[PDB]
Amino acid sequence: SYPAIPRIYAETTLNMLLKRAKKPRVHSIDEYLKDGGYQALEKALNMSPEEIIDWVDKSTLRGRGGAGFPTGKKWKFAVQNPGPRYFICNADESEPGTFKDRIIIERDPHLLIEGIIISSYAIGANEAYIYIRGEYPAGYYILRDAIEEAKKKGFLGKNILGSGFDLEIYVARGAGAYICGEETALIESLEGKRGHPRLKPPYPVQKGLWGKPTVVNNVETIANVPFIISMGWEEYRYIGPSDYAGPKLFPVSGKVKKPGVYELPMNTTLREVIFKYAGGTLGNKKVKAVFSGALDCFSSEELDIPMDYSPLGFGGTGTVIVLTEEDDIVEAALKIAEFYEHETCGQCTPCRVGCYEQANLLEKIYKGEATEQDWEGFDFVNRNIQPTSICGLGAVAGRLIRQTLEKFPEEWEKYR
Amino acid sequence: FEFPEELKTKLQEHINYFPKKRQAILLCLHEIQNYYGYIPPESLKPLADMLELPLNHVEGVVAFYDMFDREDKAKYRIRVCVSIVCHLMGTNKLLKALENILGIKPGEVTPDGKFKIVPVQCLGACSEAPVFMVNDDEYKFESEVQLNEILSRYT
Ligand SMILES: NC(=O)c1ccc[n+]([C@@H]2O[C@H](COP(=O)([O-])OP(=O)(O)OC[C@H]3O[C@@H](n4cnc5c(N)ncnc54)[C@H](O)[C@@H]3O)[C@@H](O)[C@H]2O)c1
Ligand SMILES: Cc1cc2nc3c(=O)[nH]c(=O)nc-3n(C[C@H](O)[C@H](O)[C@H](O)COP(=O)(O)O)c2cc1C
Ligand code: SF4
Ligand code: FES
Ligand SMILES: [Cl-]
Ligand SMILES: [Cl-]
Ligand code: NA
Repeated sequence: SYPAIPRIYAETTLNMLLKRAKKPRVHSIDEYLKDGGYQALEKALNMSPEEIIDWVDKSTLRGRGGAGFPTGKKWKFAVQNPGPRYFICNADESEPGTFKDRIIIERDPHLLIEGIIISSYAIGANEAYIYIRGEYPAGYYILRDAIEEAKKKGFLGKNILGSGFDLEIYVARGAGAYICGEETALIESLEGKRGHPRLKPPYPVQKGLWGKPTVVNNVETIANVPFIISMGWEEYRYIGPSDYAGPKLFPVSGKVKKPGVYELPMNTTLREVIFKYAGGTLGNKKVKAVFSGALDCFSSEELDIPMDYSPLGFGGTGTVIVLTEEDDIVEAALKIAEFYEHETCGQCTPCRVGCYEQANLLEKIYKGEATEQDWEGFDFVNRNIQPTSICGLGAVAGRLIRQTLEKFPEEWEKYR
Repeated sequence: FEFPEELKTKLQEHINYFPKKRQAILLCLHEIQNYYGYIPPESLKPLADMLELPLNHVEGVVAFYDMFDREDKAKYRIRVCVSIVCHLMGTNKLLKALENILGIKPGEVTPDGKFKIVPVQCLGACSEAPVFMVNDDEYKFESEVQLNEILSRYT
């Protein structure tokens, strides 16, 4: 018995990451084993760690956590440094509009676990972690139970399936901080401290958990690892475009007829995601904007872009928030400002003061209580959150709002 | 101050879970809040000793992680998402319905100390917007009649 979870709609054209997770229920170890589960792990333990890294490298798998860093290459960088090494599964999620990771965790936990074991074996990590946001309590209990099932079937512990490979997966819980999804703040939280990001370089692969070589990978990235080993890297590379291969999860929300998670190839366009898969807009209203989480804003003129990691592509985590013709862009921008105001860790002065001021002055603009100075101050603040920032939060806190100012000038002008 | 044996056993279990004692800080704090309905300021000192951490470290950790409440004791925390998707889909309708049923606004506690409305950032169930949690349980708000029936399950 687990806490109540809303039944998020899930649809796939690939039947890979959502083979089981397309059904809104927990799939236990017996059901997973019936689908050939843990057989990729068996195949991996009969391979050298170096060969697994090579297959993952050749698969073209890129990080699904937002930055798109090549996974095989991240592993290579870690293994060039002496042990002990640590493997971390990043399950913090928490970016507005993003709900792709929880559906693997809550419905197909063994797909993630198998991926963690293979990945840990590949980098020589005998200690692995899942750091899950505190607001996913059901996901936490589901993972703890699934780990016990895996232990009981001999997939975890000492000398796994007689390979000589040892592994324990620990499940840690977050407690409200969005910044704990930034890999160094996550590491600080695992060490029992406040989620304060550390300057990079050094990257975690050089100095991470306890200052030791550490690989941090997103839930969705790890869920691909059993497929690469099961199919081989070549057959995996056949899925979607050869430059941006494999399955990808698209959390679609807002003004769509069918909101939910869609498993599609990355050559799908944003237009196809909304109209071909998510069933078009509510009330058949015109698309005004697409918010790529709290990161980017795309206008109705930019719907034909591919959902890949290319320069002109959608990028990010493939998070699609649809806004229609009657949605106030300034009101929408205020919610994005309020998000960054609430989540800055405050270590960096322009990020600390900038996230606060951007939201405070934007509230004044929206309520019609802003002076000429508040207007000019807001514009300046938005362009100056980034200077001296340690991490990606300060670098992007003004990004989406600046794009709304540039793509919707007429609407912002109404508020003057 | 002393923790009851049923809670102390759970805290020691979390402390023995990770390779290092200090890594259990957040699991211990979640356990304290689930048992008391908040973080009693008196609990920090015996928790610090069990974790073999200074009190200042523990205090800083409690203040940083905003799921922890040191101010108000509440049996059930109604976490209401106030982020972009839920706002666009009806956060205000959910808040209005909560005020009609319980007579309280965000940040407030019912006179019986039963419910507290906690405004929160994106809960990651955006396709099911407007989203709310009642302690560990999570739901899509549909209407006041539907909400009234959900809340009646929390006694
Ligand atoms: N999923 C979410 O919740 C979420 C939230 C906010 C932002 N984002 C995304 O996060 C991104 C920023 O994250 P970041 O700061 O971790 O990105 P990053 O560019 O610093 O690095 C991405 C990954 O590659 C590794 N890496 C990068 N350069 C490396 C090098 N030279 N050597 C070794 N490893 C290296 C990093 O350690 C990390 O694991 C943004 O692009 C944004 O889209 C996602
Ligand atoms: C503020 C901030 C929040 C982030 N949140 C997450 C998150 O919730 N999940 C995630 O996997 N990556 C998140 N990231 C990116 C991580 O720092 C890191 O790049 C990622 O976990 C690496 O895994 P990947 O290569 O498999 O994508 C965040 C980055 C920043 C700057
Ligand atoms: S940029 Fe902002 S969130 Fe990142 S470390 Fe600095 S203050 Fe914290
Ligand atoms: S915006 Fe409310 S759950 Fe994501
Ligand atoms: Cl099927
Ligand atoms: Cl002390
Ligand atoms: Na968190």
